[PDB]
Amino acid sequence: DRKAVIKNADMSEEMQQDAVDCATQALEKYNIEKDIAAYIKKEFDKKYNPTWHCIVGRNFGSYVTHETRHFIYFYLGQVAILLFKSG
Amino acid sequence: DRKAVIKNADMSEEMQQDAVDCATQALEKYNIEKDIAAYIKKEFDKKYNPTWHCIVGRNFGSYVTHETRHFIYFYLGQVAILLFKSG
Amino acid sequence: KAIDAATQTEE
Amino acid sequence: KAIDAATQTEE
Repeated sequence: DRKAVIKNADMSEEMQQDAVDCATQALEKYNIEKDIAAYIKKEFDKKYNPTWHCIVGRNFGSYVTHETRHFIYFYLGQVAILLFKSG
Repeated sequence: DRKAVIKNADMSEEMQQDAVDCATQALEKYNIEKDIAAYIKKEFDKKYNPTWHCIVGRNFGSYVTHETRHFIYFYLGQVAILLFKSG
Repeated sequence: KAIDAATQTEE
Repeated sequence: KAIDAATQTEE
């Protein structure tokens, strides 16, 4: 299956694991990046309260402002995933 | 120069124009997507108050939750730019 | 007031 | 408390 590589995290270990799990479910179900992102965002809103934002892609850079302990940036296979709550 | 194509906006005309202008300045100065994004985010924080988030790239999808009237998604040349304030 | 939005690049 | 973060894909 897909290899998870966490690049930058400000987030508990448990929540990082839930992020990888949610992204793995999303990739199993969906092929389009915005749909993958939507699944992850919506699940995190339910599991860890709103308001989350998710970007999924192979080529992008970002500059965001996040709530402390609510940020992860990771690869699952070849796709990069940014998931965070705003500050 | 670069062609601006606004794909989806929830934002005043004036602010949409400032977004395109800021992105044009950013692309003139920087080549790396995260630096482009940082310039735009920081300028919008100053011009239109915090808190903005910016993604710049050629391949990504997103699912975010934004404040009403504070969202734009547009291309400048071949790069896509998402700029918004969180809800 | 807050609105969900989705975006997807052409490439 | 809020923190700025930047990310950049490898590709």
